[PDB]
Amino acid sequence: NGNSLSAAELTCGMIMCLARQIPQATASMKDGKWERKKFMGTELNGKTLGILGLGRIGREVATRMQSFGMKTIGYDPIISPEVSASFGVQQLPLEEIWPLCDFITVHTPLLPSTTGLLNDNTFAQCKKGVRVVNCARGGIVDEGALLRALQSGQCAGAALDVFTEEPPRDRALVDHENVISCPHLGASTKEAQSR
Amino acid sequence: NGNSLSAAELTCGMIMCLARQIPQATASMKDGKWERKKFMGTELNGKTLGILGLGRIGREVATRMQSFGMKTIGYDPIISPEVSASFGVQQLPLEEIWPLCDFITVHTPLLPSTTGLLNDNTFAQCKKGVRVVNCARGGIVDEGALLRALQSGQCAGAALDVFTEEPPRDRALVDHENVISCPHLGASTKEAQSR
Ligand SMILES: COc1ccc(NC(C)=O)cc1Cl
Ligand SMILES: COc1ccc(NC(C)=O)cc1Cl
Repeated sequence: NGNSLSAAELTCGMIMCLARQIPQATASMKDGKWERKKFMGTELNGKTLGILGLGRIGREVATRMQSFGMKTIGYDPIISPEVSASFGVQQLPLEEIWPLCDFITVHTPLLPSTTGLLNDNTFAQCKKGVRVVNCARGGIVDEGALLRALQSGQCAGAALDVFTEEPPRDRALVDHENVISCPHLGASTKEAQSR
Repeated sequence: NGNSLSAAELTCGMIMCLARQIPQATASMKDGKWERKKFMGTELNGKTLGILGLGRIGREVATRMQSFGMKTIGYDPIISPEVSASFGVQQLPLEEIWPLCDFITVHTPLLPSTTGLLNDNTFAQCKKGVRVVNCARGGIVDEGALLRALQSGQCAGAALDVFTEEPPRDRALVDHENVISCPHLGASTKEAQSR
């Protein structure tokens, strides 16, 4: 709420970092390397962002990313399609979302209906090379399915602020070259903290 | 031109990385650490961004960062205040800009008049803790001055896509904990490349 904009801003940051591989490029530089061809990027303008959860944080993510020329589509079981239209998000059924997205970001609570929302089945419905963000709750994205998608190239990269266990005991995801991550920094701004 | 958006998008990524230290957090995580207090961030909303150079790239930066609630001010000796007003940037004299800015980004050519535009003299006029981006041309920001400002804390962080020498022979800046960097990735998208 107070921290809605902090979360939204981190999520936008992560989307940009996935598009241009800034964290990996920084590490490359700090290891004394100059690897231009290796970190060839993607432009956000004209790409489709899928937003799962169209509450406050999801809406703020949407309007920011609209300024980059992203097409914003999304899903929410409560919010009406005419309401979401009013902040620029085209609502569709979940099955329609997967195959259109170049980027997917999650903004839901952790519920039975949202645990493993992204899983082996839904990654198989995505465009090859999809990039995924989770700055919401650990477990919305099934961690084993994500790892398998990254290993096959079905998923070209992921950004994670949250994990099923924190700090994460399993290291496979964190350690993957196409994964960027933070130690649950979503609310961690001076402004969010000091009301 | 074709690559204007690619550059503007990298710039905005770098601003978000400075605000939340995403590259440093990723490196922390990959080294098996979980360092939440270390990577306490700043919210962009309400902060002032100074844009030096209000051509196509600077303007695209401005409208993206306006969506985050940044106040956008800037300087350009050639663009008229009425043109810049049309994309939401308050033009001011250079001497007025420095003290106001939480973030400064440069979007000029490399000319005698822009070489060391940010130097010991102009860092001294900045707000303590200013964060600086250069995704334009190596040398606009004086590299020794930038290093001195980082070491004193006058500058809280810097994002560099470009360097006076490429790759940079001097390593002090790259190696600093508060410097994020890329090997000149501004135009390196599939879209900029493949017209
Ligand atoms: C299955 O997807 C969902 C389930 C629940 C919510 N939101 C709340 C507050 O319950 C959002 C989504 Cl997208
Ligand atoms: C004194 O600073 C400048 C000098 C020149 C330019 N731009 C061009 C196109 O010449 C911009 C600045 Cl900010």
